[PDB]
Amino acid sequence: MIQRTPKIQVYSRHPAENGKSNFLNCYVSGFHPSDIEVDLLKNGERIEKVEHSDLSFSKDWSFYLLYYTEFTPTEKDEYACRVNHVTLSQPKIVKWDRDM
Amino acid sequence: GSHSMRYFFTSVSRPGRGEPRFIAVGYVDDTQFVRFDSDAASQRMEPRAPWIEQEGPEYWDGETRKVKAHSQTHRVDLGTLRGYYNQSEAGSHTVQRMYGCDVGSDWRFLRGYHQYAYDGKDYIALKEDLRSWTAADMAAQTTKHKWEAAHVAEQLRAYLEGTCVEWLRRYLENGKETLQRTDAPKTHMTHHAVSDHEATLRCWALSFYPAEITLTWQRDGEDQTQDTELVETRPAGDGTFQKWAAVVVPSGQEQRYTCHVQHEGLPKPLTLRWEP
Amino acid sequence: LLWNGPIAV
Repeated sequence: MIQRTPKIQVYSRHPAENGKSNFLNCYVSGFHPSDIEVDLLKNGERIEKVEHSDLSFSKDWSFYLLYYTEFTPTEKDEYACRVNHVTLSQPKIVKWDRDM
Repeated sequence: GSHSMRYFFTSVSRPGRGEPRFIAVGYVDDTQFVRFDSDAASQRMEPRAPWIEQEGPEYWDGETRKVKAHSQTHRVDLGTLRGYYNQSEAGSHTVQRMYGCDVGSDWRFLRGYHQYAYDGKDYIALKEDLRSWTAADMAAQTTKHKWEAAHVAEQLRAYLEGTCVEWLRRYLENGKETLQRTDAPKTHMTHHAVSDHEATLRCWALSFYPAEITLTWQRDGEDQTQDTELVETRPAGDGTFQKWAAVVVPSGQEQRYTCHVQHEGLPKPLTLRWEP
Repeated sequence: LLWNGPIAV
């Protein structure tokens, strides 16, 4: 049994611009086993219409997934990624930084 | 440039919860073109790229047949490996398998591979010459002897050196306006002052394909991973990739720092320097 | 195109 804890990045598909439609991305990578819960949050509440890639893996056998949802960034709205896994004492929440 | 066709398979057991999950994915270079998921509705091999969607009912029926045979082999493997290591019925376990071939610039065979892992580590692998096996422990030796007795290497090698390469060439030819192009990274540098004695320089690569890239920071042409920050290459979600690397520098000294970009789509490595 | 030859461990 190896157990590896996920790395998480939260970012947009295109450079972010208020009122312009785009995609919000949560990339989880480096993990094992494969069972993992990923939600995208808007102002604290889960977004329903989220898609994910098919499970694949790297040369070290660790897994990766991309979760993504169509969104329009605005002034007031905050976006985050919540991830749960057997290696985490409780779900990790990672805020979307617009620069990054 | 050189190319690859790779298949990836994942099987996970479900204690007290019936049949194991099974996911199969195929790639040309970094482009996914087929998938199968046991949790999905079709229970067929499905297309994931436009150019493969032009193959006939023959291709799909047979790929479905063979992907179900993988699934069944993996179903038996999870029981066998539970036996070999005498693990309880209580835990979930995972098998993974990757095989594929590489070709060079001429599309001639270059290398082939077949790797198998249990529970996240190497179990058994085909060696370079495609004639013999590397087994990680005494349980995997049992497997190696069975696979020598069945001359599995020989027919696996026939596939990797023949079939794999022959279908790679065809996929390259059919999907050429999207497999045979390299997208040069779009680059820019940001400068963000943190104080009156320090600034952050961040080097960006966007919209590139394939995913293989190198971003290095140098100071007077000398390597610099002191106080670098590098993220993992990540997918945009439209078939292209992204990556950045950041360094924090004395103010007034921006111009001592260079960001170097190596990518297949570039005729030569870029240098970037912060110009105000 | 898949390999037709996978064998149990």
